[PDB]
Amino acid sequence: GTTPGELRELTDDELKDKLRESKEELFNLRFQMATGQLSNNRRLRTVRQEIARVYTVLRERELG
RNA sequence: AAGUGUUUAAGGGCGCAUGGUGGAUGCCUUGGCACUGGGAGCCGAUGAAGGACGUAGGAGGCUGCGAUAAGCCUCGGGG
Ligand SMILES: [Mg+2]
Ligand SMILES: [Mg+2]
Repeated sequence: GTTPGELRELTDDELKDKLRESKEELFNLRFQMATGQLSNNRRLRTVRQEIARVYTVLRERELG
């Protein structure tokens, strides 16, 4: 979704913000496709991408 | 008057020519068997071997995967 060049140089409050918005987008998109109004898959995949990498970066900077 | 004498096939048998089931035979392998030369010779509470369930816009099965569910990141080969 967004480049690691920006992602690694951006800060704690902002990855918290994209964390909450990405959970919110997972919520919305998964359940419009659940309702049956949505068509394609790559949206859930890329929001999955975002949540996975933000959680990884969270624990990375927590440990380091 | 007289005696002499083939003449039919319900079916059947035998050959001939055509067919019908049944898939041996000939030719093949994506499969198995037995060895040679090397590598690794263990896997698990930082949770194994094997499973259940789920996961695809689609109804099931194989395979991959695990509410982040036929996958994701960073790194490099390829078009
Ligand atoms: Mg399966
Ligand atoms: Mg590369």
